[PDB]
Amino acid sequence: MGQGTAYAEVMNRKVAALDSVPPTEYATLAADFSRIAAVEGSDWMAAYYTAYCRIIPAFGNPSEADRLCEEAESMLSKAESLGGDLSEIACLRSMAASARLLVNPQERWQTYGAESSRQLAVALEANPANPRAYFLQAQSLLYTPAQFGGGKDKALPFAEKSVSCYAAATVSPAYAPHWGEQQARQLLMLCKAETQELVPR
Repeated sequence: MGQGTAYAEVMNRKVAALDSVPPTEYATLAADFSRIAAVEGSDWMAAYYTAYCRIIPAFGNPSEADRLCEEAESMLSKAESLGGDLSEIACLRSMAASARLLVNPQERWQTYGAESSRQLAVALEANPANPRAYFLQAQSLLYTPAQFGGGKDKALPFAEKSVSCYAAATVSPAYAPHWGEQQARQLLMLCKAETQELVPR
């Protein structure tokens, strides 16, 4: 159709659809991102979305979540090899550990949760202002038993960080990840819990 297809143009259309389309069809789009990555003129961004697309439905697919994470994780590693943002891929990386965990979350959570936390620590280290890194930590603290020092209260400042960051940030160039923005805002409300606040009169 178009005379030429730019890398940014191709991803921009795919990302826009990716946001709107159900996570079920993510597998379909993931293949396209992989196809884009196969192209020599591709960035770590292609690898990022390839892993992302596979990882998101993984949470809803305990049947082979661990196995499907292998390709996504490898793709994340490829992005790392290219020289892409460590924090962003680390965020996906931790989710991959979490997704495979859901198969035995009451059993192996001790190990995978720790692995995810380590990966998240990497995300915070790589980008200390990363909204997604704080978001993932916020829920991690939420799901962390009190004996490990977790709790909703711990998650509160992290929820604030992610939300504050989105407000002060922009999504550029265009096909940059739009996900996590809505969730972080909701997460803070969830983190507070109750939220009766009778308001002034």
